[PDB]
Amino acid sequence: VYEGKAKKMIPIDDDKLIMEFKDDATAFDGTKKARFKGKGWLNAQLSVIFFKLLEEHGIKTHFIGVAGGNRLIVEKLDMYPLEVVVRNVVAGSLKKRLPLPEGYELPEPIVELYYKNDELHDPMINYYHAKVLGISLDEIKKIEEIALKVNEILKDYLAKKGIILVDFKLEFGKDKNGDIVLADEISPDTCRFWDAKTKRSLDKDVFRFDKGDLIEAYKEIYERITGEKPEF
Amino acid sequence: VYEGKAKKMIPIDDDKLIMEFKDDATAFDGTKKARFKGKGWLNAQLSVIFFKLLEEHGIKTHFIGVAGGNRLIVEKLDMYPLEVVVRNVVAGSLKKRLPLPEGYELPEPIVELYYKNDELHDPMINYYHAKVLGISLDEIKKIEEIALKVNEILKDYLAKKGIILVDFKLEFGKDKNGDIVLADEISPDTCRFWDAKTKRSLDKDVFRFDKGDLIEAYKEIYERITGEKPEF
Ligand SMILES: Nc1ncnc2c1ncn2[C@@H]1O[C@H](COP(=O)(O)OP(=O)(O)O)[C@@H](O)[C@H]1O
Ligand SMILES: Nc1ncnc2c1ncn2[C@@H]1O[C@H](COP(=O)(O)OP(=O)(O)O)[C@@H](O)[C@H]1O
Ligand SMILES: [Mg+2]
Ligand SMILES: [Mg+2]
Repeated sequence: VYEGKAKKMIPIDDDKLIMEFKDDATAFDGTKKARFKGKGWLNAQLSVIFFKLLEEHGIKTHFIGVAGGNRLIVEKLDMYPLEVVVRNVVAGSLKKRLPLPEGYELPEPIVELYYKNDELHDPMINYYHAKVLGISLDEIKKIEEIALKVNEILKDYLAKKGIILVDFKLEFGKDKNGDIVLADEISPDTCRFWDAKTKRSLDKDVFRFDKGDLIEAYKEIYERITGEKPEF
Repeated sequence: VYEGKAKKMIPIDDDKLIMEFKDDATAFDGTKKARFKGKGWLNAQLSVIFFKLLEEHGIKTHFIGVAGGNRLIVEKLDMYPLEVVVRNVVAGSLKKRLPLPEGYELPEPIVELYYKNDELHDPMINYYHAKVLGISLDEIKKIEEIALKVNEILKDYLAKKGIILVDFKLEFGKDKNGDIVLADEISPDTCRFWDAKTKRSLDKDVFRFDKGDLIEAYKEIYERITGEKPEF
């Protein structure tokens, strides 16, 4: 059993594991910490909806099934040590890299690669760093191609629900066939979602910058997407 | 007349300018400052030697000629807002991006792109940031191809002189034909040079980290390269 900041990973056999979503939330390299009753449930359910949508569009994900509420069954993968960030609208750390205001609409998507490494606080890397880390150029290109395809599908789907997909973080791993498979989660923890009309955050930024009620914000996302009220 | 931290750029006509190398040295985003009599002369002379070597190998540079001691005549270019860093051996900021020790020999060269921007303290960017900045993918690829070719020529030439080319920073601009031209300088200010036998720094790191006599170090480079003693 691996216990992370947001989730628990419980081995089943050699082929699969249980991904359990906790109520814990962290920010700022994990220096800001809180708990939000029902957060795990919402993130689990939204991950499921997103993975299923993406699977219908021919994206290979680790999603296998549900294991009752806060737990997903997922394929075990040899993980790439990357966080792959896709950005449509300027926000967060991008403001420190390009002299563009928050809300600036990008002419095309930006993909950023981050090296998952706590010693180094997850630095941004490029393709040459990735190669030194054992990730070939073809693997990187395949990964960015998938991320960009995921972007189009999620942003289209969300725009039709009055939600702007500002940016989001993905993780990937390799399966036993050597195929690149989308992993981890897709939730208001790992994406920026803005209301189309008011431009307000319906995501982890509410917690990051004390913008109000996180659970309310995560509920509103769930309701706008499912059309139903959360049961917890 | 543009006065920078290390050099002066003096317009001649519309086609060319004077690049004058000053004795000033800065480090740590320009927060550490000193002057070293003769530094401008050494950097000017070594730039000339490097530009001429590179021109012989068919690298297009801005070098036109000499204008007496500390001044080079150079082609005026529409500069890319980039610093292009090529790395052969782990040193400097690379230690904070990859968990590798100083002196680690890289399996192949790393190219890093930095956005020249004082507001943002020159952040690292990738190809997607560059595109948003108006630099096309083909331009970036051409730039990295040149940097990597420059790397091979300088490292070979220096190894035959008992000097390890650890890493170095280049800058580029476009000429009136739309060609990508190597610009700025190539000196112990803009490269890491290590003695092959002892691994000691013969470059700006001497000043950066108070490792001894900078002018001596820059002189030793000049002598190992030219085979003559500096005249100043
Ligand atoms: N299909 C998968 N196979 C193996 N590991 C995975 C898979 N999906 C996600 N992971 C990893 O499981 C962990 C999930 O826990 P989490 O709390 O989100 O991360 P962290 O512990 O880094 O904060 C992460 O290390 C993530 O990279
Ligand atoms: N051929 C060229 N044409 C136009 N500008 C150049 C050329 N070569 C170098 N430059 C620019 O001239 C300036 C040289 O001064 P320097 O002191 O080294 O830079 P800075 O002022 O940024 O510290 C830099 O801004 C550099 O980008
Ligand atoms: Mg995580
Ligand atoms: Mg400069």
